[PDB]
Amino acid sequence: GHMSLEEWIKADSLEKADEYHKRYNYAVTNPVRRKILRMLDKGRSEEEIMQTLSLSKKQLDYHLKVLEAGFCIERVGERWVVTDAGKIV
Amino acid sequence: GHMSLEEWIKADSLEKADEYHKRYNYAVTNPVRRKILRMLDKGRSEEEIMQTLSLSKKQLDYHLKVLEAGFCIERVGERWVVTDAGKI
Repeated sequence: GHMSLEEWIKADSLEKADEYHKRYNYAVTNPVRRKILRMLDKGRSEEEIMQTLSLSKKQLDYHLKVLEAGFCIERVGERWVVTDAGKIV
Repeated sequence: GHMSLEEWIKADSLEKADEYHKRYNYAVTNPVRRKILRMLDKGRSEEEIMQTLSLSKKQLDYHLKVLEAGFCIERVGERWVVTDAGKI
């Protein structure tokens, strides 16, 4: 009966948490992405980030997408903001 | 960093748990559905269920949709199987 539902909820939570950890870990274990995070947190422009990291618009866009999927940044208007999850040391 | 991620993950888990509870609770709080579950659990056919409960296939299929959405039955090949959650 109702207590057994907790098995379904457990399985789902384990699956989701696995996915979330994978996405976060993928985002943060890349030194270029770590520098993007530090620069965004200092309010650096996308142009300066591209110049300093030698990234094309496409390459930066890719890294931003990964950071967003890994819960490290969120957009407010036209600016990417580093989240609590994205703030490392 | 990681502690903030964990706080979010916990909150997400509780949210999706509440969603699962909503779906299950809806499924089991209908006496026609409760009888459908008891009958499936005893190996009754959909045809027997339709006859015994005076349901059209359309009505039975809708109940089965609701039970599936609420984790009370799962499909195995051609058969709807009652899960431990659906054994009341």
